[PDB]
Amino acid sequence: ASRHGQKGTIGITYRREDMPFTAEGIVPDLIINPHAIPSRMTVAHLIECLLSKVAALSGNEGDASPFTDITVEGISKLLREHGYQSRGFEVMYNGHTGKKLMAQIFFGPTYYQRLRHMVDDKIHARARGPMQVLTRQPVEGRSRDGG
Amino acid sequence: DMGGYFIINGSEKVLIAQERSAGNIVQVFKKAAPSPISHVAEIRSALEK
Amino acid sequence: FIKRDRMRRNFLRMR
Amino acid sequence: LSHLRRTNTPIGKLAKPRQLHNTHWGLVCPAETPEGQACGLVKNLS
Amino acid sequence: SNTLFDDIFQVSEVDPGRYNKVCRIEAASTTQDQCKLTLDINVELFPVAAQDSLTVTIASSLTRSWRPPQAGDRSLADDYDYVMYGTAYKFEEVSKDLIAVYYSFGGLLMRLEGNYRNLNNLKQENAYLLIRR
Amino acid sequence: SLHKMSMMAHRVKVIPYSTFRLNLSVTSPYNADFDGDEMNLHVPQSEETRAELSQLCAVPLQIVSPQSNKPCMGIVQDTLCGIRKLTLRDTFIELDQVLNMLYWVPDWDGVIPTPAIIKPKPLWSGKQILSVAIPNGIHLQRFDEGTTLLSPKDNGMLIIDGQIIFGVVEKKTVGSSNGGLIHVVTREKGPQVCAKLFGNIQKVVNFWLLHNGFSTGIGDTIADGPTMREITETIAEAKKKVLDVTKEAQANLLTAKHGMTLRESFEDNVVRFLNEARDKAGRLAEVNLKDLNNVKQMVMAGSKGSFINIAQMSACVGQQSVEGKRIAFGFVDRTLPHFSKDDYSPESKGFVENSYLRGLTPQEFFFHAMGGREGLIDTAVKTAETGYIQRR
Amino acid sequence: FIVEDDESLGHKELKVRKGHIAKLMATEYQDEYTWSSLLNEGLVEYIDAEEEESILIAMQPEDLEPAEADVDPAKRIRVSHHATTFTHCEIHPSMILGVAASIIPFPDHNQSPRNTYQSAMGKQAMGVFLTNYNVRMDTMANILYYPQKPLGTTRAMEYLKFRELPAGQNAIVAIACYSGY
Amino acid sequence: MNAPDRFELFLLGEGESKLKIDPDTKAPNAVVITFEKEDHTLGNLIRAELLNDRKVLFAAYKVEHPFFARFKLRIQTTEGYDPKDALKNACNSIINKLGALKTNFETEWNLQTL
Amino acid sequence: DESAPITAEDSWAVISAFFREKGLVSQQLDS
Amino acid sequence: GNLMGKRVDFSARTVISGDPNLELDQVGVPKSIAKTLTYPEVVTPYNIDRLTQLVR
Amino acid sequence: MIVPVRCFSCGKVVGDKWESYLNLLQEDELDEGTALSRLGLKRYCCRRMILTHVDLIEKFLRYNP
Amino acid sequence: EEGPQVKIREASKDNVDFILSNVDLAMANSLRRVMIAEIPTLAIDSVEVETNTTVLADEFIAHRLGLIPLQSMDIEQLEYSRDCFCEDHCDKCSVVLTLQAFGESESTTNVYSKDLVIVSNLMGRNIGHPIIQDKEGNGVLICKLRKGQELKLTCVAKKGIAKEHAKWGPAAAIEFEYDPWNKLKHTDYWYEQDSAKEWPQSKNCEYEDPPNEGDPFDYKAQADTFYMNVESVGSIPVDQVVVRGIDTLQKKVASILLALTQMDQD
Ligand SMILES: [Mg+2]
Ligand SMILES: [Zn+2]
Ligand SMILES: [Zn+2]
Repeated sequence: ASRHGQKGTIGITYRREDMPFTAEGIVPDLIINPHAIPSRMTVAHLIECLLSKVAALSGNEGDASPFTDITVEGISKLLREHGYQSRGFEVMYNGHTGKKLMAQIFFGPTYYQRLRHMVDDKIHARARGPMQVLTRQPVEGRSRDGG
Repeated sequence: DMGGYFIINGSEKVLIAQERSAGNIVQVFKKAAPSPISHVAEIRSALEK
Repeated sequence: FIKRDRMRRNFLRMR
Repeated sequence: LSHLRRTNTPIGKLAKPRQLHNTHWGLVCPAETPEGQACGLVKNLS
Repeated sequence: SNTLFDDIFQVSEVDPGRYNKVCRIEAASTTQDQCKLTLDINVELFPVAAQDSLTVTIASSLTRSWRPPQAGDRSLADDYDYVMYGTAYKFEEVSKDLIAVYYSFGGLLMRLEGNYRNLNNLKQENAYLLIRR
Repeated sequence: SLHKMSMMAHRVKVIPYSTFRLNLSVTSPYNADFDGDEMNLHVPQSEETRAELSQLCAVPLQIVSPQSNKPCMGIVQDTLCGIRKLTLRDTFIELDQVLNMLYWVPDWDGVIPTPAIIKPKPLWSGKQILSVAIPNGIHLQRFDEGTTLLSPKDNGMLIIDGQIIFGVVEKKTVGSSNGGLIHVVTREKGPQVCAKLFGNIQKVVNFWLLHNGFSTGIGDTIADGPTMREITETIAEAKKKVLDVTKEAQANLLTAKHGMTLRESFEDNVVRFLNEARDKAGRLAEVNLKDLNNVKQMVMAGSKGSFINIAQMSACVGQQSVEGKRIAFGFVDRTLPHFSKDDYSPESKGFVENSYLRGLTPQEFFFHAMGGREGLIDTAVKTAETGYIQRR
Repeated sequence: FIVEDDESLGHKELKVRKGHIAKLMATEYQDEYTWSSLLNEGLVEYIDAEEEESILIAMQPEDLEPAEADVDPAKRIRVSHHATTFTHCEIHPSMILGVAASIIPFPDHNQSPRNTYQSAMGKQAMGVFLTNYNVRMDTMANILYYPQKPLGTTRAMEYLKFRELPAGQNAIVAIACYSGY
Repeated sequence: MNAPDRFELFLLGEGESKLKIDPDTKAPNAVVITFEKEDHTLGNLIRAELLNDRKVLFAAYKVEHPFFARFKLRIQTTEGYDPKDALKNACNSIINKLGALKTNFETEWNLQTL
Repeated sequence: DESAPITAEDSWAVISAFFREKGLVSQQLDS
Repeated sequence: GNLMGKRVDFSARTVISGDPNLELDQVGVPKSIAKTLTYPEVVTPYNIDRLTQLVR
Repeated sequence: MIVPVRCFSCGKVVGDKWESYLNLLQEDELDEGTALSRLGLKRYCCRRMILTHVDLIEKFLRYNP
Repeated sequence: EEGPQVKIREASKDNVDFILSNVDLAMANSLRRVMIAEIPTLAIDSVEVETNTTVLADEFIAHRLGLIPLQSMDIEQLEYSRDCFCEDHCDKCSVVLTLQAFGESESTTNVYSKDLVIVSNLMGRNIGHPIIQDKEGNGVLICKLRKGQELKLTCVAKKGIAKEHAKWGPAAAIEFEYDPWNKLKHTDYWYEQDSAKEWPQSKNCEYEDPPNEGDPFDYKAQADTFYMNVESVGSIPVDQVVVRGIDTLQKKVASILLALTQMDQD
């Protein structure tokens, strides 16, 4: 999850050459769906990215503090000063073909946290096993090899 | 490590702040629509220390 | 735009 | 840190002592609260 | 096998509107006063400016899996600058004599108001639109 | 499990990696997200209970729900977003890819469709090659706003013998709609046929969209400068319209409505202007936003997003409310110590002047948070209550 | 902060001045003038909700002190300082926030419940919880291999020591539609 | 834990041949070749060169599911032409093009002094 | 200049002095 | 809790992931889960040949 | 923990470049931006790798055993 | 000269900037892919730990050891363990390296890739040497020690590819661009006011003629001329990443023909 209630599991893992790329050679560590933005209204998520990109380019620890006079249009002017489409977007090339993507993707870093729920810790299956003494029905829980 | 917690038989324990209405305080409240009493003035008197 | 830390530098140079 | 700065409003029910009051300004966190049973009942200090 | 309609038109209006690569044309026949036309053209390939003179042909030839034209030279009715392939989807009786036909070149629509191409135009899927000049 | 649909019969497909993989168009009746969501699987042990599952509760059967006499599954998200983009007059495909798009449809006849454009360069329209997944004998007609038989805005929908004639494909066509391309395919072809159409549509669309690509940035929340001037002005004129009503009611002139206090009536008018404002200022941003605006695109397709989402993100968040009334005086005659007493202003009772882009002020922050909280309480209460309601 | 009419000079400015700011920055650079130094100097006071009822508070000091005798369209729409009755001044509005919400970047740019959600996930996170992790024999622990400080931080995070014991890595994120996975 | 062996991505299994040629039932003089332990690295490249052949009536390829490195390549050619031969020729055409690209890079690299 | 009015950025040098003294567990400890 | 509802054998539960390459009515079962859950097939002339190879 | 060998995104070796990045900042008195640039960390993927890294190892070494 | 021509712009021991003209996009990309994923390198694959007193976990260090670049110039002389006839590994299929460090200084003692020593016999081939690129000549900093903090371990370096673990990545980011002036209409540039003003110009814009407004859309136009920039990690010299990239991609297409011929034996 990002720091904006924008959680998620992995869907697939792709290697560098399967992944889309900026002409610059930069490949994403994560690919998040655009769909999870309008309904949620996590504008601060996008602003974090634009600022985080600026910060990495210029060697700064980007101030994302709450009530400030920092503007999206201010940060955009800075990102153009570095040489990237002011709004974050970058023309990317599809990994399988090399052919340019008709759409420009809003690329850049976002601080993401790994959450304490692993799939190999959750995954459970049973086909007969331990039964309770009184009720004589399957026991409860992954640990107890429950039903 | 900031402390502010205990070590009880090994495990780190936190004392969670408990809410409460303050004592020695006079408050007037309108009674319910069917009630034979119109309003009540309540005071929760106790010895501070 | 970013957070100002060069005050080990700014405060040592001014005082 | 968050856990050492934690509050508990013991009730019991669904009502008024859940909503973020005006007086909660600067004393309690307007965003930090869990969902469900403890929504607005488990407050966090500013 | 042969042609079903042949007439030359004058482009009164060209319209993009939200569409960057295609425009809905509005032309009138030079020969017949009764004849009118509306058509969507990929302007990226065949650009059209206002007051343009164009020949408009509707042929039934020149199931069938499309072969790439790698075959050096072929007998195409290729004596035209822009050629399309669509389907007849409506036959409107607008008035006595006056009839409109509706065509869909994979979404690119066409309306030809006329009176005489009765024995020519059909509810035929097979309909090629050919345009020169 | 509050549905017949919450439990369905599926075909096993043993795969690697520790997750249950499910088709995305069945996301909807389960109510499943991949936000860390988990699901149960049960294995029948009789050649009789296998027959029960296969012959009564299979996904293809459940496609058309008796709950609403409509279908409970349709094309969603990536596929919905991509299907609008594919089915356009502008959208044309070069052979190289047309051939790959055809190969991806498994029930392809092996017959290359005749290109819509032949002479300049052989180009195919989206509509034409999407119609490859739409099976013969599917006849659909639909009229929207100003739909003519020579559709002007690519309005409505016309499909003949399972081929598209005109109209962009979106939620109203390819989604879980009452007269759906889905609702028709099931009744007219079979639940088994329809179950295949789901995949075939997705296989093509998702492939085209993999290459066409799609994204969202802060640029899509950026409203054009003069439109922002107009918005600022719409809020400003609505602010003065409130003052006029506030000073009017302070000189006792303001005549009270029938069966309402002078206050009840004053507030109604105030909460009305402050909403009219947010609604109009919002409407300005929506109309200013280009067709290329990725947020507008998802809304247009109906994949995610609504007008209010655009409105609150680009133009104005609006009036916050707790228990129907704009934030009341929790303190003696004021909402926060930061204000003077007996202050009835938009600013004091909880109106948020800013967008999520410009960002909220501290007063705006707290007031929004107050109203926001009421929402999570209500939600938590509403689930409990409905819980019991369903069971009794 | 305490705000009084005090100096005949102009209006009703704050008790605390740049001198005390330097005086504190002096003790800061040493790592004499503490917090108790501001408190006993009567430049700063402690106020409960009961006392808050009998005061008026200025949000920012500057933005809420002189008077009117151009504007950036990009900036937010702020109110006014028309009050001359100001008794106190808020140190910083961001102090209304607790530990969890203080880690959120630009929370004034998010729909309020979304902020309340990240207030709970910040707990289901990973990283270094203490540096003595190799000495502690705890029931369960997860330490992230290579943690990175965040690229976008809040002024408040400097005090929460996050920059020293972080909760994640800065990932190169593409917001795109790819395979549909 | 349920994760495959990283090497399976390129290493042929028990009885897994690099190619499996099957005729396309659906169309005349057409074939479907299943390339095991391969990806777009080779697939897109072969398809592109197959498309250059005038005698090739159809050429496409798909990676049915990303969990498994394999692709199906469909080739339909003009009568009296084995699609096998179209692919046989389209391959040589890639090697010969690459052999030229090697030599012309080696030429340009020897020319450099930094 | 010595007794010059404070800026918005000046707030932080005051906040920095509070946590220097009080810490983030002020309440628990003091009680 | 014990009669209208029950914990049951031949049941599995894991995290769900979205897949575009699965057919509508399919369910991607992880190998581990498929190797745990079973089915009582009766040895009949039809399956005898195949079943001995599964047993094998 | 300790300067990662190679940038996650592209695999450029950033592991050796640590000690020199600390010298460029301390001794040469350069800014964090020019330091990374002088070291040859061109694209931002690698820039974040060093710029945003926390060398906790030094704090763990402090404990006696 | 014959067919696809290469025009080198800049060259170094680390970066090769060139213009690939008279090629098919799919080819330029498939080379791009191969360059990363399928060129064989040598990297540590087995770490047997004898003793560890570090503040660092055994596997943590083990991971890092893989990531360390090792000489691969003559990688063709070394067999892939898998195909070798030995029980586990031998000199023909592997390079054995030993790391032994201790906090003899009161100050922090550093452990670097220079501290590794080849214990196997190299048979004369330039293989298995840890790559050092820095001024001070220490290489990659593995970890830091205290006083009694000791580290003794053995490493088995093996032939491998990025499709197995990116530790056998002979290449870093590869730059790739074509048609800087979007004449082919491959991208529909997102904008607020002016398409061209908002989107920055590329370096490669100098090396291509702009279209001039009055010219119509070239639909006959096909994508050739690709501005690329390879970056060697160090394992194999930059030139050889482009050359072996070509050779590996060839070997592949060839292997299809080889197997197609074996099919024509039945
Ligand atoms: Mg959930
Ligand atoms: Zn990098
Ligand atoms: Zn060996």
